[PDB]
Amino acid sequence: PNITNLCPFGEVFNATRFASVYAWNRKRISNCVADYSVLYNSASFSTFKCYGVSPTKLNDLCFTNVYADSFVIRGDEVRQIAPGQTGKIADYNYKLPDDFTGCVIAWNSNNLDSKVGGNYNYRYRLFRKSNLKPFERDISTEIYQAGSTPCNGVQGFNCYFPLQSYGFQPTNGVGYQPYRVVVLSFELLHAPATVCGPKKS
Amino acid sequence: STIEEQAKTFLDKFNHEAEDLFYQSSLASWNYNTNITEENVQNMNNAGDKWSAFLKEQSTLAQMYPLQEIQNLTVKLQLQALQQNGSSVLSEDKSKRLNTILNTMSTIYSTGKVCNPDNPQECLLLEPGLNEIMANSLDYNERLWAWESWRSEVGKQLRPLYEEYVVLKNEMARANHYEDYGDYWRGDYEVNGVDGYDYSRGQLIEDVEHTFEEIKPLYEHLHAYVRAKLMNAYPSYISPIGCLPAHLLGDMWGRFWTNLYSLTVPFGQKPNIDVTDAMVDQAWDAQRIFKEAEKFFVSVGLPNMTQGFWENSMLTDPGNVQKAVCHPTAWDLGKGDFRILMCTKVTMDDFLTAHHEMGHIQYDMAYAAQPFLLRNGANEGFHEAVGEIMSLSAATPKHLKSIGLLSPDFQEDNETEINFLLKQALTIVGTLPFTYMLEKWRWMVFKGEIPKDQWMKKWWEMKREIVGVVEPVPHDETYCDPASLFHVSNDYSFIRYYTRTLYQFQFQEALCQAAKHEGPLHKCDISNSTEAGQKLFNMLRLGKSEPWTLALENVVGAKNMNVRPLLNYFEPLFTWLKDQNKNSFVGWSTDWSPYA
Ligand SMILES: *[C@@H]1O[C@H](CO)[C@@H](O)[C@H](O)[C@H]1NC(C)=O
Ligand SMILES: *[C@@H]1O[C@H](CO)[C@@H](O)[C@H](O)[C@H]1NC(C)=O
Ligand SMILES: *[C@@H]1O[C@H](CO)[C@@H](O)[C@H](O)[C@H]1NC(C)=O
Ligand SMILES: *[C@@H]1O[C@H](CO)[C@@H](O)[C@H](O)[C@H]1NC(C)=O
Ligand SMILES: *[C@@H]1O[C@H](CO)[C@@H](O)[C@H](O)[C@H]1NC(C)=O
Ligand SMILES: *[C@@H]1O[C@H](CO)[C@@H](O)[C@H](O)[C@H]1NC(C)=O
Ligand SMILES: *[C@@H]1O[C@H](CO)[C@@H](O)[C@H](O)[C@H]1NC(C)=O
Repeated sequence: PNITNLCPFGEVFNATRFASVYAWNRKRISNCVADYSVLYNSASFSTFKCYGVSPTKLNDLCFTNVYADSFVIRGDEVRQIAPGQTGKIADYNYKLPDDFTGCVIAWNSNNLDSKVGGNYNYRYRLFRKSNLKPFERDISTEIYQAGSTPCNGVQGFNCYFPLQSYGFQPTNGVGYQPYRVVVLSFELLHAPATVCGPKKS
Repeated sequence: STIEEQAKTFLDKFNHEAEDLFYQSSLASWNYNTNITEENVQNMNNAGDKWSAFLKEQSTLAQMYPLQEIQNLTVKLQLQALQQNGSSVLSEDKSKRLNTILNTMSTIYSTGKVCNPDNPQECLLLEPGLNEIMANSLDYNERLWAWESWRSEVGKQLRPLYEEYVVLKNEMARANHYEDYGDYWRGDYEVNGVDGYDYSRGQLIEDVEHTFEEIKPLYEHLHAYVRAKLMNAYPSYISPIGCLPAHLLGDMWGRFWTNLYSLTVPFGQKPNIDVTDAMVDQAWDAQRIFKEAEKFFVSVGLPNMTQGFWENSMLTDPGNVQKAVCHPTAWDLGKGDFRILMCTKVTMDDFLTAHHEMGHIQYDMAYAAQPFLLRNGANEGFHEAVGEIMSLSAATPKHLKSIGLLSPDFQEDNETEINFLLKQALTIVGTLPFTYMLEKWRWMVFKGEIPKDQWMKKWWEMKREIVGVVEPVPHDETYCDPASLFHVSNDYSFIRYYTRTLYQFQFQEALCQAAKHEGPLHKCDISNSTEAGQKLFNMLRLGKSEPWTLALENVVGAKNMNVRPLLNYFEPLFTWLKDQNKNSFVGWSTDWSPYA
């Protein structure tokens, strides 16, 4: 069959702006044909680690929906976007389930997301009372209470603001340079699967 | 909840907002150093003021968490580092007076120009006007004039200033729960709370005396040989039974004896190992010097330099139009940015300096995983020692033959090893009594052992007793002879060089034993040895997280600084010097026998 209506992967990977890791964007991809070989054969990605499925058979399998979660993290924090990991990003910003089927794609973005004065537009949640559940988004800006005293709204002693900005300079090391991460989540539900791979001729 | 969790959250908040501010300060300092312009000076000053004010506010916030309720060693170490008052405990009037005194001493030392009376039309500054005269002249009265005139002007200006400085620093230290300023300096080596690895501030003086008592025979034989050669050079001034005249040691203060290698050479007719012409013939650029250094560090197993290092470092002099500081410096700017600022020439000295500074860079890179306030050396000695070991390994004839800079048929006989060891002794052994005597004198001044009216009578008495160097003419109390040196006049600790020198050869023995070198210690090269690099990197990765005693256990297997590796390094030279001193008299007399 002649195929059209490819899945819109251009508006996620080639987006002019990415979201912050605390407020990571989720785009639901449905009712199209997903060509995954375009992503896999690209040389622009530093991490293309797939958990629970292999990239070769992605272009054949069919899924109900594809969830594209997009954010920016540091170079040293790409390791924490994996099942079972521990860190600031995993516990307080973006948590992946252990039974996760999907792919974590990350690439260096020092060219776009770093400016000479410092790019402070990307923020991360540094403190939360409890760890996040898998696929939870916390965009609350309530003052963290680290001590018995009632914070009472004011940032004083033992009371800190949970969202801390990130500093991005072009001269930083590879472990501090901004990395754009897109996590694709593949699920199969009782509804008929509509995100199928292309059928080769 | 608990105090410890509160301190951990506060430390996370600190490390996060302090790494970026430190990076801004460091980047402004780099932009000043590579580009000396007034706006860059203003930007550097503004960033430094922001950094200092942020540290003051974080220290003020940090003091509110009591130390005794924290059991985690790393958290306690960071809180101890942050909670230090420094000069903040002192009153604002006295703090401003102390800062003014420090600045004016810096200006007097840096901008001090002295020349001969009756010829005042032009005068010579310390660098390089007086350095060249002290290092290269062979005239007795010229060196005497330069030495006495510089100590007359600088000491007579700095003596009241130093008298105020000792009182203010003692006041700050006693306000900070220390006995004196000497205890404050010795507190860098203080380890408390670790079972068995504890080190006391009072143990440092005892360990330094205990090591120096074993240094003394080698130094006495070296002093006798140098005395005989200087007696040959200057026929009547130097006595066979007395101390060396102060102005004849090849440097302004007596810090190094390395400028006497030409006068005191054992075998002048035999060649040196200078490789400068070989690099010039093969057109070695500064980039090739750093690439060869990188090859050396990957040979031993350490990580290679980052992309940011090659892109952002300045390894060549920029030009006449753009002004830069010429001093070689390794910069850990923060956030994974490591750079070397060196005006590299095609010389052996620059090549060894490149190895030394890349060693500093490797040490900085190793503890990047550690928290921000623990990103330092375990003590002040280790940071310099890890560069000096690379300098030691690179200068060996085996490394030079391996990298192609030396001919493979170059003959390494005993005479070349003797003269090389003598040069290393003049640089390394000769600085040890001067360093120990200077620090002991400053500790006794801070402790109050020496009253203000007896500072110089004791000082020369110490110099005759320890260094074996006599004053050319007597000096009264209007002189301030110690403060003519850069470190003492600008409030710097001086025991780091003594500790660095001992740690250098302890590390060298440990790595050479790890690398299975089977010969003399000075002939040892640590290239191609993965296990030696692993043993080094185990200590390198710790940074300031662990006590320096534990780090030394990690490398050499000892819990304390030791003097036997240094003596083992210079054992061929020690036997040769003992043989050569049969006619002459080893040791000196403290009396005024040569000249006074
Ligand atoms: C995104 O940008 C790269 C850069 O050239 C381009 O080759 C690619 O086709 C774009 N789209 C996707 C979906 O990767
Ligand atoms: C050095 O400073 C001058 C004057 O601000 C500027 O024009 C020049 O581009 C700078 N060069 C570098 C390498 O920073
Ligand atoms: C001390 O705190 C660090 C956090 O920096 C933690 O990783 C470590 O396990 C703690 N050590 C102990 C003995 O609790
Ligand atoms: C620092 O100074 C303050 C004010 O005098 C004092 O309360 C605090 O105990 C001092 N801390 C240390 C470590 O000396
Ligand atoms: C440093 O070493 C790694 C692995 O050995 C290598 O991939 C990298 O290219 C090296 N760096 C440079 C600048 O060549
Ligand atoms: C060097 O070795 C030769 C060969 O035995 C010996 O004659 C000479 O005295 C030695 N020189 C020194 C300085 O040890
Ligand atoms: C170290 O290893 C390199 C690469 O194998 C080799 O060329 C070099 O000669 C070795 N060094 C020595 C001293 O043998």
